[PDB]
Amino acid sequence: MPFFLKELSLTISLHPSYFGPRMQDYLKAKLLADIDKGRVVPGQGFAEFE
Amino acid sequence: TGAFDIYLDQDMLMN
Amino acid sequence: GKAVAKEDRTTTPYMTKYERARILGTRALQISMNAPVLVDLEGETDPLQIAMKELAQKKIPLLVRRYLPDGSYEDWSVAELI
Amino acid sequence: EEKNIVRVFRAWKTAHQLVHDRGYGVSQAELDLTLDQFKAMHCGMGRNLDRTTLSFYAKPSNDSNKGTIYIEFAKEPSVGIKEMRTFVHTLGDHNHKTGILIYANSMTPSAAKIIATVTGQFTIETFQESDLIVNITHHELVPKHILLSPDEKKELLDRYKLRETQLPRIQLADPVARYLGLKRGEVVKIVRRSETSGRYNSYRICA
Amino acid sequence: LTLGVPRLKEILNVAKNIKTPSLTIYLMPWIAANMDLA
Amino acid sequence: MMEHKIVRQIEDGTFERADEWVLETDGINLTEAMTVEGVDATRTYSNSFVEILQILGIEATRSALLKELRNVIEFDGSYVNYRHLALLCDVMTSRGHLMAITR
Amino acid sequence: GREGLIDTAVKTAETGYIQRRLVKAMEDVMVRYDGTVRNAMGDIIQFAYGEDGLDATLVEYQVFDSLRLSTKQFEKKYRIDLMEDRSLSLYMENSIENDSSVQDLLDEEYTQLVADRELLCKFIFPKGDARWPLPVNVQRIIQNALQIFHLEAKKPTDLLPSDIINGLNELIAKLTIFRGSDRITRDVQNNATLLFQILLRSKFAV
DNA sequence: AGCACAGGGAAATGGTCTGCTTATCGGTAGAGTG
Repeated sequence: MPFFLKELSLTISLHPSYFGPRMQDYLKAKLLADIDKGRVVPGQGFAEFE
Repeated sequence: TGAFDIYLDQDMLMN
Repeated sequence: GKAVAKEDRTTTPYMTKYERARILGTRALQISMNAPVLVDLEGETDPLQIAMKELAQKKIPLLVRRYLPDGSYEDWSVAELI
Repeated sequence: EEKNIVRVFRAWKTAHQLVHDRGYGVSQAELDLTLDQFKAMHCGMGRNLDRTTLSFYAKPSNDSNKGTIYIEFAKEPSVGIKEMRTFVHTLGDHNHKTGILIYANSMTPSAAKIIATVTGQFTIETFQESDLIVNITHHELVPKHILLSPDEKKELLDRYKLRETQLPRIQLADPVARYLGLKRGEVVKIVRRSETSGRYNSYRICA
Repeated sequence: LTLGVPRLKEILNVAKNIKTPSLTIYLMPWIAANMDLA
Repeated sequence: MMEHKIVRQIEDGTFERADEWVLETDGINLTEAMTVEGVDATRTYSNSFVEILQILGIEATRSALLKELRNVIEFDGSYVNYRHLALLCDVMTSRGHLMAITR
Repeated sequence: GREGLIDTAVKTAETGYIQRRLVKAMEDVMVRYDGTVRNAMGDIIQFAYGEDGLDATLVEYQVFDSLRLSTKQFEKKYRIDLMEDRSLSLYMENSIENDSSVQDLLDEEYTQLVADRELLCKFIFPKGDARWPLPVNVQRIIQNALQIFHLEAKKPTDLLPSDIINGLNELIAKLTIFRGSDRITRDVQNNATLLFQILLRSKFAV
């Protein structure tokens, strides 16, 4: 039973409504269900986290 | 106006 | 791209007019989409005015990632910018 | 007759100034001569210009790494392959690293091929007499060109995080580039006046 | 619409041949101060 | 033969407007024109940029471009800031030769 | 009148094409965050926009007073000789007659002023033109100061020469366009603010 | 046997600027001769 421990990346988009102190708890749960600086997408307002 | 990128500072969002 | 240290930053310490326009527009757009407001409201209804009054108090939680021509960049807080 | 003598004197003094500018040694007596002194020192009894004595040479002043420079005025009005081979032989005989050949009317293309043929051994630069009658670097429009050493070029590039291709360019065939003997890759710092800032420093890479 | 738009067009395209080629030859200070030597 | 107004610094430090005789030609031959005895070879100027570039180099070419652009623009009495003309000249001379503003 | 109409109808198209060509050639040239002007390929077009790094909107014409003054008048307006001159203390709340260190400061000041005048008259504006667009209308700021503080021409001032020298030097040190501890950054900063420094030193001589 | 009407139909001759394609032509270079 070969199990591999690997480092992976994902790009999470977050709504401005969540931009508060609990931002990072929300991202971790979303990552588990499915942290870099948040890039605010021009013209949309979301924040991209790697 | 697009010669730079905007990011969130979470250090401030904590406080 | 390599991030420059806070002490090594060589760009201007002032907010450029383009930076000010972009910051106000981005914060106003985020407020219009129900982003929590980090300033006391006296009945303002326009998100742009709310962002302006946040800026006056340096309460906009945003950074500016200024890119140098070679690709290295400096992150400046909207609060620390003059 | 006299016109040719004065023209060659002007070109010869300009060549001396050119040598002094590149960093080679030229005695102030050589720089500050006069037409009559040139006539005495280079013309025979009949005043016929003797093109054999028009050649001279100079040593580096502050950079011993540079080799000796040799300057010769073509005896024949038009330089050919024969004279090009003769000049290369003269350069090799005395171990002159740099050599400038000044001709009067024209130079053949197959003769020019010899310059590329021996580029790895000697650096040969060709001038026409008319190109040296007047020193262009003394013109008002020409700002102050200064060759930068490799250390200073590296400093500039690193400070601006530049690549050599991203600097402003100066052509190898540029009159001032030929006057200064610029090779490809060398950067010149050009100091200029400025209506706005008073003084300005531009930097041009030879390309 | 040499001066004006035609001259600007000549400058901008780097015309190898221009309508009015000219030189401004400045004489030496002692020559330039006398009409006969000029 | 024309009489041009030149400005020169008197020995006492002030500037005076004197008169100097200048020769304005038709047709350009700059390199031979400078070599003529009696002409100030340090001031001879031509209104052709290719000629200056082949004779005097690229920095002199940029200066000549600027002078002729300003002559064209300011003849009417108007004025453009030096920055715009200088940027146009630097773009047209950046790569070592005259880049024509054309296809 | 027919010729005028024809000229209009042709010149419109001529200039339209010229402007499109001009914009297409320089559309990509932009000021970067290190002060340099570069095109989309990163090629440096200028090392400082306008050679001084200033917005053309904010500049105003200023007159260089020291340029057209004679050497005698320049000395009269700028040379201070406490050994021979005593009228300075008549204008001051504090006596500085026959003071050595103050005279040394004044001598350094005047040497710098003479160097600046030499550079102006010989290198920058040999034609003797004095009115040039510079940042900040310093004369207007001086007039504003005279009006705001009700400066009485008959009231002796509490300003010492050292105060003026130190203040002007600190101001000049605070006119930062380029930032960096390197050598060529210092050189480019000095070059960029050179003309403004000359004007400031000519305006705020002791 | 002459026209609808979709199938089968193309023909009498009536500004300067750059880069390619050709003629031109030196300057040597063989030696062919002596």
